[PDB]
Amino acid sequence: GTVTDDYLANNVDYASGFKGPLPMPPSKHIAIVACMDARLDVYRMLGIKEGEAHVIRNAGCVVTDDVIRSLAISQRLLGTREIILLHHTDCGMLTFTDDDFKRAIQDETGIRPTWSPESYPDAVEDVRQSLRRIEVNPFVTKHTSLRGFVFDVATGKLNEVTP
Amino acid sequence: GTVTDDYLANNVDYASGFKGPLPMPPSKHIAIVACMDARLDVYRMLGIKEGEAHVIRNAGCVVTDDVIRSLAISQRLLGTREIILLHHTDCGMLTFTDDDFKRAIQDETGIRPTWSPESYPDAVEDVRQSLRRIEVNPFVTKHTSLRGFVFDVATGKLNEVTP
Ligand SMILES: [Cl-]
Ligand SMILES: [Zn+2]
Repeated sequence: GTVTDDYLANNVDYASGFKGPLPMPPSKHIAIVACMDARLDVYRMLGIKEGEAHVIRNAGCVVTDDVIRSLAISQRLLGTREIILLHHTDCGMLTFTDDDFKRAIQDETGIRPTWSPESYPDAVEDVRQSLRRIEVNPFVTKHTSLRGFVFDVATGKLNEVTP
Repeated sequence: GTVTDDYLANNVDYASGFKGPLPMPPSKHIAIVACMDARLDVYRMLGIKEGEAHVIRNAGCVVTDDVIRSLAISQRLLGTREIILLHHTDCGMLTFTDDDFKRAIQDETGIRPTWSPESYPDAVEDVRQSLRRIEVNPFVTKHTSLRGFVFDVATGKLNEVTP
């Protein structure tokens, strides 16, 4: 069997004790943007319960156009008004560079991706940068709170970053 | 205070129980592509433990270039070889079409987004189209298992989708 079979079996247990359905709009009107990193259980990290929060995740917790899209939909159609950005210490994007990453891919495949791999060398700096990307975007404006943090993978603590 | 404030207070208790750091690569070598939807606790849904899985989430669980980027990074740099794709019953991605959404935005802001909103009419059929995007993408080739599921917000059950 595979891990997917394993996780599917776990879903049976989850299903048996499931309470639902809940309304679609986030009850706590908040959106989290975070990293796909395996060590971030975003829900337990923030004490989130089902139905409270949108959670968006990608490699590097990068504010791409997909995140902008997802946030726009979140705010305009589902009434979220707060945004938490999560980066973290020891994160994957610190270990590599775009130019090297695309070069390796072109070696194997013969082509370079059209998209940017969006690596960055410093978590704290990039939270600031990430905050600036949301601030300057004309479609994500319905928030009354926008704050960014670095999750410490060694201690579990969230440390705020000043824009 | 704000919801963000309450969530930070939750993190204090989280960090109290925290055990780390864990190694960066996912210990189960699997990536989950899921939805930001507030009713999906992806970790609990699949019995996921910290350090085991990459979890990617956006609006509508769409395989955008950002998801391909994140999968490519996940596979090439951090060794994942299984992919689980999730959609969900009762999509808010049904309630709107792209063109309508974009028009509303342009009416409000004067500006039309460059990005596709990526709405779809049917979750099940779009799981099939999602699976197809990954399979024919040249940058996400390393997986040995690629499977898609619709998550029922009323029962908590995953229903696999076949191509
Ligand atoms: Cl999550
Ligand atoms: Zn990371």
